Amino acid sequence: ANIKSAKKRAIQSEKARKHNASRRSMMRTFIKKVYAAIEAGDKAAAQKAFNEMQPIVDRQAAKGLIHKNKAARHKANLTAQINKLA
Amino acid sequence: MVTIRLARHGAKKRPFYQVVVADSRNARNGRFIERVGFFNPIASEKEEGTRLDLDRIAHWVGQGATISDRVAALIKEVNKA
Amino acid sequence: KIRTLQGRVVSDKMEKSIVVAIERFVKHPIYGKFIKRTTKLHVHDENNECGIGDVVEIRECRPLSKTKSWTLVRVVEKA
Amino acid sequence: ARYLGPKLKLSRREGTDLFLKSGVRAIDTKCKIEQAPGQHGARKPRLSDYGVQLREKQKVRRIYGVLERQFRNYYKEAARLKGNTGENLLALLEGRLDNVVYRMGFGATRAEARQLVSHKAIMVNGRVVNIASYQVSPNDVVSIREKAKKQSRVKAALELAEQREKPTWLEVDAGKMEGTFKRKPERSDLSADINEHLIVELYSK
RNA sequence: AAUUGAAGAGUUUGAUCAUGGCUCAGAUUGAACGCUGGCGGCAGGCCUAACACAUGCAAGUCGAACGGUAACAGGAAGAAGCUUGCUUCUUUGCUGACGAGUGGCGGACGGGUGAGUAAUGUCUGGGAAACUGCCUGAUGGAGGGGGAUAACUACUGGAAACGGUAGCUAAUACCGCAUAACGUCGCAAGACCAAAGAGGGGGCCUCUUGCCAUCGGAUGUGCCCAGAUGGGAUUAGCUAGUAGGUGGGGUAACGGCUCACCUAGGCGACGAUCCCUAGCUGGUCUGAGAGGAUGACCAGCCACACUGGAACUGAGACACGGUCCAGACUCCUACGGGAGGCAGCAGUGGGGAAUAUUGCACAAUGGGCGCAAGCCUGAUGCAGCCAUGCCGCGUGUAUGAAGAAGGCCUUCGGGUUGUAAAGUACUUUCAGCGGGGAGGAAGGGAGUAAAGUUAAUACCUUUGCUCAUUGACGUUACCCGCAGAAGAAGCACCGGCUAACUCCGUGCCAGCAGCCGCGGUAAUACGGAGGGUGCAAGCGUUAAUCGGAAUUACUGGGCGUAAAGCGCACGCAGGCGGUUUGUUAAGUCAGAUGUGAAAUCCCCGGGCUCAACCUGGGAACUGCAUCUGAUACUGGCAAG
Ligand SMILES: [Mg+2]
Ligand SMILES: [Mg+2]
Ligand SMILES: [Mg+2]
Ligand SMILES: [Mg+2]
Ligand SMILES: [Mg+2]
Ligand SMILES: [Mg+2]
Ligand SMILES: [Mg+2]
Ligand SMILES: [Mg+2]
Ligand SMILES: [Mg+2]
Ligand SMILES: [Mg+2]
Ligand SMILES: [Mg+2]
Ligand SMILES: [Mg+2]
Ligand SMILES: [Mg+2]
Ligand SMILES: [Mg+2]
Ligand SMILES: [Mg+2]
Ligand SMILES: [Mg+2]
Ligand SMILES: [Mg+2]
Ligand SMILES: [Mg+2]
Ligand SMILES: [Mg+2]
Ligand SMILES: [Mg+2]
Ligand SMILES: [Mg+2]
Ligand SMILES: [Mg+2]
Ligand SMILES: [Mg+2]
Ligand SMILES: [Mg+2]
Ligand SMILES: [Mg+2]
Ligand SMILES: [Mg+2]
Ligand SMILES: [Mg+2]
Ligand SMILES: [Mg+2]
Repeated sequence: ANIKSAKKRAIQSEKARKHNASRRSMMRTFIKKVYAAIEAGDKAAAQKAFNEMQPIVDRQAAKGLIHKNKAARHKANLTAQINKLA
Repeated sequence: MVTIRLARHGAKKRPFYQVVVADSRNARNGRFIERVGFFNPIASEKEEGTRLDLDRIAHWVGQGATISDRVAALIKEVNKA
Repeated sequence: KIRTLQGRVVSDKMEKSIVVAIERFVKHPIYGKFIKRTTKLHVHDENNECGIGDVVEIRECRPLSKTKSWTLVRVVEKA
Repeated sequence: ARYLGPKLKLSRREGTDLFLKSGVRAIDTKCKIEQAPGQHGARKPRLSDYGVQLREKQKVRRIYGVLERQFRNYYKEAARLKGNTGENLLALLEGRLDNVVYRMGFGATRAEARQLVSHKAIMVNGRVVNIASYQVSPNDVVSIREKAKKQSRVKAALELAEQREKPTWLEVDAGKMEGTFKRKPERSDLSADINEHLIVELYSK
């Protein structure tokens, strides 16, 4: 970088990339837990995983990591899959 | 945001300003939404050197548009400062 | 009203889809002769109602597939 | 940007008095007005139709002292203006400030009127105008500036204009050295010897 | 008022009429070149190498988010020569401030270029499944905690660039918890989701501002469809995520966007695929128009940023002066490894027929940040250079016969250059020199008084009122004086087309030439001169476009013999369709509504002394869509 603000921006966006990647990995892990429970056939475990995931996707949407439409999509998809199970 | 400012037209040493409503990110003489008047800083006597569509200006203002300092002074002067 | 188009079904071999030839009568920009021109549209046919040769009324909708943005309204006159 | 050469050559080529001298003497006593200039002047080789049109255009240009680009612009304006194009062209030429200064009798010739205009001796409506091609409009007042009222040129020119047909579309006061442009001249007010349709045809080719 | 609009000529022949090509007269340009060159105004100026780039500058800002204190400029606590005034002190984040750092916002704009792109583009008109920083309306919230981390300190690695380790510390940085609907998921019951402070003043209060949520506005952006938008058929077949469906995933959002499975489709002579070329538009040039040509400047859209690729951050980028990788090239190196991207503005080299200054200023307009002051701004305003264009003006004006001298021609009389010189009498624009002197400076800063706010005459906010001030251009425009015709004319042409004619020089030579042609001793055609013609601070030449060319003919042409009827026929697609009534209302026609950016063109006005230029209203944008009517004609349908 040649410009001072551009060097500072590079540092800041690297910091943010690490922070965001940690949060995004965590949220994807919880979503994957819900999907794994759905695949196993366990509704009760599926609902438990969903109740773990729901506040996480809501909060990550509130923080701007994902759009609230994406959080709504995950919630709707998993709820429809869980309900159609028994 | 939407601003009401002066686009600089006319000729060299002889400016003529069009009062435009524009997205402020556009170039001074570029893309604008609506022209709402003009200001001639060198208009002669008996010549109308300022005309402003105050109704359109108030419509855009009550809709979020900001006003540049020169245009605000012109609006005050159309009302006899 | 609702904006619609009317045309001839030229293929119904797709599941829930048809191809409609829309015809327009336009003046030639140079010679002034009125000539016939065709527009072909992939149209959504839920229930697979349409056959090759029917005349259908269609309307524009959101994209439904890569080439489909029109849906069946009704068969004005059957084949 | 001005023709500075001998004057009567132009008249002799056009075969008529262009009034390029003050008119104290007859143009016969100053040149062989009936003979075109140069070694082969006495000859009179047939003129083509193009030659006739060209000579008419040149004669009007030389009467008013207008070069070709300005004259062409005059033709374009006359064609644009509503009405008869040739009459419009003559009216535009008559509207020139140097020509009006000559027609009021402030200048002995159009070139002297042009110098009076250029050298800031002329006022239109109380304001100095030193542009020779300035278009005078009806009800305008053209005056000699106070600093220039003592010039012998101007007194002599007014004397000379006393001995010409007075234009009716103007109103001059030789005492105050003021004149008024009442109206644009009509074609009847101008010479019947000018055949402006030839100029219009020339430029329409 | 805004469509006042249309010219031919030369050349085939012994001659003619026709046909037909070639050529010329016009207008134009981002021009170049040759000859020449005074001033000003306004505009324009790398068309080639999207070649390579030395150097400077083109993006910062905020202390009213934060720890702080490098520096200063001081207010304090403590300090040496020797001018009784005084430095010099030394310390102190106390204060104004402020280097470096955290944080916020900006850096996605502005500016450049036209490589790619023949359709993810552009233009016109429709549309639905979306997001949107700053601005703005409404309603509420704005509690209570926590763990860090730069900076800094100590050590340490490397030549450098750049790092490593450990220990301190802050917030409007970060993270839980609480709270939680008119938000999200859900049929419902329910379940779940946020936040930040900071400044001014005051006998904790109040004001300002910021923070969070939701629903609106506005603006911007993403997406979809129809029509339009180059050439080539000596490119005719192209396509397997291909076309469609179902389900999962994915996106802000619809969608083969993606994947699995199923169906076997989809495109194409109304030109798919392939090949060549190309940014598109408003417009520009030309034209009577219809057209043709074109897309420089200005404005809208798009694409690109050394080449190829990628994502990250972010409201927004797959990011000109950000990141990562790879490549070519240039450079530094201690040989281990590092650094860089002018198609920002200047500028250099180079390529070229050819295209400018390494300027001044943020005064104005606008943009970023800031509560402001202000800081930044190669945007922009200006200035420099260039006759590149357009416009304006000057280079004198009278008078002057001696029709002088010379030149040139001569029939030797004279003719002409000629009122042209000279002489005489005047005028001084512009240039030069002196003085005077607008307007682009709106604001902003201080006080002041009212409100209008409060516990408050305070802070703050609106108004007025006073003060002092703000111009890069700039020796501004402009005006007034001074001296004197002085400081200011060239270029092409003169056989016909085509305005303009003769002498000497030459002898099919030298040479000219757009076409026809000219030159071989008596050349208006070559060369010089005298004379003349046309343009004129330019004039010619070349290039290039349209015109003339009705010579691709839609307007607006032909085919017996000039070029041109398939050898003849049948016939699908296609084009066309006798007559009457009804119906329809697609074509068509009428009205209206929306849209058709601004600029440009045109008409009317207005401002620069005029003009060019600038500019106010109109007209126009001949289009498209929708709605409502008409029904003669054409089309559909029904009956004849
Ligand atoms: Mg689609
Ligand atoms: Mg000129
Ligand atoms: Mg925060
Ligand atoms: Mg909570
Ligand atoms: Mg290209
Ligand atoms: Mg024509
Ligand atoms: Mg084109
Ligand atoms: Mg992101
Ligand atoms: Mg950038
Ligand atoms: Mg750069
Ligand atoms: Mg440059
Ligand atoms: Mg060179
Ligand atoms: Mg700077
Ligand atoms: Mg001033
Ligand atoms: Mg002739
Ligand atoms: Mg001879
Ligand atoms: Mg033609
Ligand atoms: Mg023919
Ligand atoms: Mg024959
Ligand atoms: Mg034949
Ligand atoms: Mg036959
Ligand atoms: Mg037959
Ligand atoms: Mg019929
Ligand atoms: Mg109709
Ligand atoms: Mg327009
Ligand atoms: Mg005027
Ligand atoms: Mg106008
Ligand atoms: Mg009928």
